[PDB]
Amino acid sequence: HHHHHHGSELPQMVQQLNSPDQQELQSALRKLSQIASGGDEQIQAVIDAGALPALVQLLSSPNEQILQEALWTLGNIASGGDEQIQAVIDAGALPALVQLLSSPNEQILQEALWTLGNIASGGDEQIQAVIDAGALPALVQLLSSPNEQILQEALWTLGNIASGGDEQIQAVIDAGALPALVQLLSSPNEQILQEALWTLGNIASGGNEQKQAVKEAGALEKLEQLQSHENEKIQKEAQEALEKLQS
Ligand SMILES: [Ca+2]
Ligand SMILES: [Ca+2]
Ligand SMILES: [Ca+2]
Ligand SMILES: [Ca+2]
Ligand SMILES: [Ca+2]
Ligand SMILES: [Ca+2]
Ligand SMILES: [Ca+2]
Ligand SMILES: [Ca+2]
Repeated sequence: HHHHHHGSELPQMVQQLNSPDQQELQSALRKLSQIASGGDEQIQAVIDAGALPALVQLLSSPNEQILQEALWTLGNIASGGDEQIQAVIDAGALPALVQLLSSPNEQILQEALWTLGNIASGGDEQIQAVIDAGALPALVQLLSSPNEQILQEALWTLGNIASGGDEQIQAVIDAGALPALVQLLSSPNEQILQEALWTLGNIASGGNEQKQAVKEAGALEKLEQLQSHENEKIQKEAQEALEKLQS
């Protein structure tokens, strides 16, 4: 598409996020999400127009049509630079995001997990905020989910968190992730095995204390077994995870 210089148009769209006309509101929210899907430059224009605090208030809305679009906007902003991610944090998104991990609406749940995952793909500061906001217990609980679509998104977000510093990995371990991940390594669903290996791999690349807890949990047995799985992608992923574990 096309270069557009957003004038005063962008702060004006932001104002309509507090309009009592939901059709104006939705229109603005749609345009913002489309903007936010561009690069870091487009994202920055949305931040600089003051969109973050208006978006965050919409995360309390009982209107799922508004909420889904606001989440999508925030997830996209969080796909930017670490400071763009921090902006989202600084605007108070995380408490609402964590409380949305309890939604019975799977579409909302997934969007919230996705957004969280994006924020957690940031630097150690951004990951720490996710941890401090109490995301881990819900995340570990979702590893027991029978909804494979939700499971994959929870595994990805955990994986991102476990891409942080050793104490951040330890945080994941202290929340109980290892037993759930080890159980997942016996799934007869190879898609799940791959997703679990990615996450477990990340954990296994922490320091000695994290590497040891990985062994205490029973992962080596499973990893060694999976070295010879029929599926050559799984073989490669179990090999990568085992190699990471042993550095
Ligand atoms: Ca109205
Ligand atoms: Ca720029
Ligand atoms: Ca509703
Ligand atoms: Ca439902
Ligand atoms: Ca990153
Ligand atoms: Ca299912
Ligand atoms: Ca400790
Ligand atoms: Ca199978």
